[PDB]
Amino acid sequence: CGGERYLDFLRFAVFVNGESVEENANVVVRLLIRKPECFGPALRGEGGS
Amino acid sequence: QFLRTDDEVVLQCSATVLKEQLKLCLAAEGFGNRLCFLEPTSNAQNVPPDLAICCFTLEQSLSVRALQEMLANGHRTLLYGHAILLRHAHSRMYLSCLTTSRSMTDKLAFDVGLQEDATGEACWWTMHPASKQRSEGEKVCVGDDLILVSVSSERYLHLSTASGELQVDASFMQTLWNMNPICSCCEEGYVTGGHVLRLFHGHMDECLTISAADSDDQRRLVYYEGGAVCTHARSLWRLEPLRISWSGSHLRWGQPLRIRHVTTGRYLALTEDQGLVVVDACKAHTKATSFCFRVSKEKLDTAPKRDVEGMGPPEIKYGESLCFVQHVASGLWLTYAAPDPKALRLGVLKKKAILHQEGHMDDALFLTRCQQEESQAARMIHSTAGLYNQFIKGLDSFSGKPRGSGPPAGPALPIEAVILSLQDLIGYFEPPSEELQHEEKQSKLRSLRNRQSLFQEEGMLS
Amino acid sequence: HVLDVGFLPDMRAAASLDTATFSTTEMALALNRYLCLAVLPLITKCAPLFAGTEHRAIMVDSMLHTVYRLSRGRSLTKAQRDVIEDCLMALCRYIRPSMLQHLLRRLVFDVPILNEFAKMPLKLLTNHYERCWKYYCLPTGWANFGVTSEEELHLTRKLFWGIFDSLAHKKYDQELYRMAMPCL
Amino acid sequence: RLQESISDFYWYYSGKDVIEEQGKRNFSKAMSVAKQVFNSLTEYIQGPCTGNQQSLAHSRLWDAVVGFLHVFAHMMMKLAQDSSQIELLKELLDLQKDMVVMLLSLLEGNVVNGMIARQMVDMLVESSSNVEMILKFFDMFLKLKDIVGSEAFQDYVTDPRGLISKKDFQKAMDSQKQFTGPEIQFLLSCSEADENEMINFEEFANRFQEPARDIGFNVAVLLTNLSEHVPHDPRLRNFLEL
Amino acid sequence: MSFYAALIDLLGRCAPEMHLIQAGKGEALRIRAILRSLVPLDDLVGIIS
Repeated sequence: CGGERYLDFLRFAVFVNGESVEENANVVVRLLIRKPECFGPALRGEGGS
Repeated sequence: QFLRTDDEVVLQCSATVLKEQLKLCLAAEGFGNRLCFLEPTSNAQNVPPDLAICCFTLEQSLSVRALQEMLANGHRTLLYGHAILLRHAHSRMYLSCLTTSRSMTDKLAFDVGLQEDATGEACWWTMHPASKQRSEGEKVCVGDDLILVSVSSERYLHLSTASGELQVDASFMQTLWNMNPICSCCEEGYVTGGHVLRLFHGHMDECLTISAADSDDQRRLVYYEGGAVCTHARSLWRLEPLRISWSGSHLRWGQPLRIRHVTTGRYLALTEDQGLVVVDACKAHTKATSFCFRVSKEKLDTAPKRDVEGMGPPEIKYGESLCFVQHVASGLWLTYAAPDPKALRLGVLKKKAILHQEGHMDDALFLTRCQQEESQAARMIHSTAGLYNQFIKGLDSFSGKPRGSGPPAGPALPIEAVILSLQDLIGYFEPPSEELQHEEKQSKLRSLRNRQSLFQEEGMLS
Repeated sequence: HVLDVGFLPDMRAAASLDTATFSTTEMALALNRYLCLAVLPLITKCAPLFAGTEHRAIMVDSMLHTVYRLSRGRSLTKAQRDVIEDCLMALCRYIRPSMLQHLLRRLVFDVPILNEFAKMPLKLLTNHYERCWKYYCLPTGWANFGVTSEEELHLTRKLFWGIFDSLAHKKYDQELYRMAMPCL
Repeated sequence: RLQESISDFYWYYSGKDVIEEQGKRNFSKAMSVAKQVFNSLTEYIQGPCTGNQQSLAHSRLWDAVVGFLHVFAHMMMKLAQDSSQIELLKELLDLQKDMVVMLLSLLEGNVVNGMIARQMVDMLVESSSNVEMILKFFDMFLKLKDIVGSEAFQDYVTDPRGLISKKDFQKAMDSQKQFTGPEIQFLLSCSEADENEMINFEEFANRFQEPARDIGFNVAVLLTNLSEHVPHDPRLRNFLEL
Repeated sequence: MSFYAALIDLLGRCAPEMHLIQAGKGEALRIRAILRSLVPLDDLVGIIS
């Protein structure tokens, strides 16, 4: 519920402006993959997930 | 002080597994496996670790904008935040990140290896510092650990203590990566660790050797010989000091080390009373196998204990040194035993080199460095033979065992690595192009003709 | 993907007076069919494409629950743009208008379907290797279009102009001899 | 940090040959900033504060100035091929002027072997390629006033009006020596083409010869100070004869 | 499932490019490569199932 309360913000960063930008998206996904715990660790955990 | 460019560097890291810290170096053979593997090095006092495949070297340390520019078409010092190109000094394959899975991580697993990836998309690796005490733009030093990330996969060079044993990849997260100055800019006409050469007794044509292969004597029986094996693989033997870092320092007179035979990968020693036996690389605990140099076989007090960190003093010239050696344990000096009847004397000229109690006053081993691809050849001999013998032995495991619909054999079947190695050797020994100019064609067919011959001095056919 | 999905469009046809709450699915997959508009694979009619076409036709026909006319236009373009992927295959989809839509003399919704059916005769000029009963029935389509639209249905301009088309790569002397057709 | 950012700015546009106007406009203020900084660092030790000098010698200033020179050589070489950026070129020359002024006042007539000339020598030879580039720049393109009035330049002036073509400069300066065809084609790149009829070479030489004089005098002054206050370095001697 | 739905909707709206530059670029295809190395197919179709 917290992460769903988040990320509609980040969606709205890039949503209506169709096919949004890369200067934002690159840093977004880079910071995101650099912290894999921000994913569902049930999915993207440190091991079997 | 710091790693200048066009230098020779090795990786080093640490990982405790047994509630005991363990120094894990990294290496990769090249031929037969594009993948890399780890290298424990902590046990140097009781076993020598392999110290050629780990050694890589530098080409260029630049900005990523400069990287993006050179992708679209001098001597320096390493800096943080720089991309870096590495070269595997043995196989000449540049080190990159790859697109393969292993250990069931089910992710961007990206099993690290090396290839001919001179195209700069993935062989480059972005440098960072390891801690907040350092920062970007700082001139990087020696001995500090580092965090290193790919350009193409932008994932940390990862040491995976996975569900299995310990493993390496660039899959998940950081690992502290050190850069030991394994070697540096050596000097002309001098020796360092890792070198290989022919060890010439006499003045004109006579040198060290070993028994030719396809012999039931196991080739533990060191001899001398004249001017035939002076162009073959047997008379080449590697050295390495007992250190890890700055192993490519210049080794001086009376300097301790081990000596490896390049082809068999075996070491020399006196175990109990068996003479100069060629010991394997497990029973090699730096007393039987530790040897030094001697200007003459006279008694010196043996008080040369003066540790060095840099390049050090060069002294040893090739052809003028005329070295001698005493075993550090027993003190006894190398000499031919001069055991030979009339039949063996008139027959095959073959002495028996032995650490004599005093020796003769004509040992005087002047030297001829070999600075050639043939070192690479001999390492390929060792790797290929070590693969094919265990391969055929695994074949012989089930040879007299027609299975049933069940467990078919015992051990695994080494298949993929040998296939890769086979096509690699095919590309290695392949002829030159007919369209080329005559001169280079002649030089290259000469080179492979030599290499064809060099694959019979250690058999490589039978 | 259409093999795995296609029963879900079949569930989308469930709309008489009963569902009335799973409309988020209806507008959701109103927004996840424009990819099918973007693409024209699947010529050979291997899969049950009669089922998908009948789903599309009954879904545009189904106005008993949420449609929200913008998505009606979207689904209608989905039905219209499918003519540039078929190879004259879906005989169930070419006769279903004969059983549903061509029977309808421009009542409410069959006028867009007539405009959609107008595309196949544009192929049929020097093409459309005919089917027997389909080529028997489509002149009845022509006849009711040319009598009912004259004098039974209204005589409005936009009404008659909705399907004011020929739909005839017809023969010269005759085309068919079916069961005796004195009068319907 | 400033010059590091400037070098990252350089490598971006290095793929290009022409520069955008707002990029040049930002480059102007970025150079003016460093000009003020160089004037400041001069005014610390212009008037010799020796502890300042000894702290500076053990600083990271050397990396900064070599990176400055590395960007400068490539940038001025690229900049000089078009009229619309010679403003930026001369502003860079002004920055180089202040930088060499700092390098002079760092000495303030120093001792023979006070480690200052030595560290200068080290950064010089480490900066060899770009030193050669800028030296080549000046030793080539000063001569736009050398060849004025030369007989073997006026041999091929095929214009009574004197507004001569482009290729007069091509023919009458490779036929004539003390030039080089790269400089020829680069100069006519810099020249006003006007469909290859007029050059107005008086203004062409008037705009270009002025600031190079000042900066060449200052850098020659540096080199003479460095040669006199320390002999016995043949890498230096190479740079002298260059 | 709403959380992971918003995640994948973001990542779809955080596409590395569109048809403009995936033709004429590799860096955005690098981002696509990192993406596809993280998430595979054959489970999204499972999510349809």
